[PDB]
Amino acid sequence: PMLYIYIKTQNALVQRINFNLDSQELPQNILWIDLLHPSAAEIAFISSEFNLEFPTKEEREEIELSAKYWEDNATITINAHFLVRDIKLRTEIVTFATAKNILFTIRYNEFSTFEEIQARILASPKNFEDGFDIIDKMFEVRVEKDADLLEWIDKEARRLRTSVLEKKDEYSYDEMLKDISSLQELNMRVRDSLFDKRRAMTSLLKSDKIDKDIKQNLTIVLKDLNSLVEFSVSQLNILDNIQTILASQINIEQ
Repeated sequence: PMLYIYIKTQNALVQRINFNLDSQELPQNILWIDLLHPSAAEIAFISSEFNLEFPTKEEREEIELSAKYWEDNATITINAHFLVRDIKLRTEIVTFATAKNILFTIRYNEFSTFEEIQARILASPKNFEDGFDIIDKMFEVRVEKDADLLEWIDKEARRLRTSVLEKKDEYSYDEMLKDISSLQELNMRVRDSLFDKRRAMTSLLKSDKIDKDIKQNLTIVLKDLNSLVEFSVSQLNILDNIQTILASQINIEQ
């Protein structure tokens, strides 16, 4: 159970505070509060200090579990999608919320993509005025890491493409089909992760809690996201076709 508080320093920089709920005193100029493995103490903390509760049934509004974005007059909540090792990956969800101009992240595991987000925010030359500015940069970094994974798939697919089409430097046919199947799965997961971020960013653009400058950045990220979805679809077709070509080769050789 760890609680990290990111503040805007007197330097006009960002500083991270590993905060002890039990004994220590709240800092001022809070930008972002990160809860890792929250216990009831940490959940009580954000509710008591920031009026952040997460009921799935309530009187004031219909809470839809078939959505991943919720906004009321005071707060925004996003159940954000990440990929972690299960190369085999699985879905990992991090809860994002905004309250009193502060960004909240509630997470249940530590993972490499989130560590990159932390490092990026802490090192960025950008001047962060509040938590909404943080979430803006976080979407940018998340799309980059998806791009990196698509690029890694591309390297493997090019190797397989050459090997299969030119019948050059082939290994165990079953192994090559297993690898292709692994790459297909990865490609599918990233695209679906990209679609999640598209829906989240599009909803955020519709919020009057988000200033124009952030919406401008989200629009730029949305353009890049669309490029990556296009790239992922092309890549998927290539893998499916290589599978078929390999399957044909296997069959002819029997």
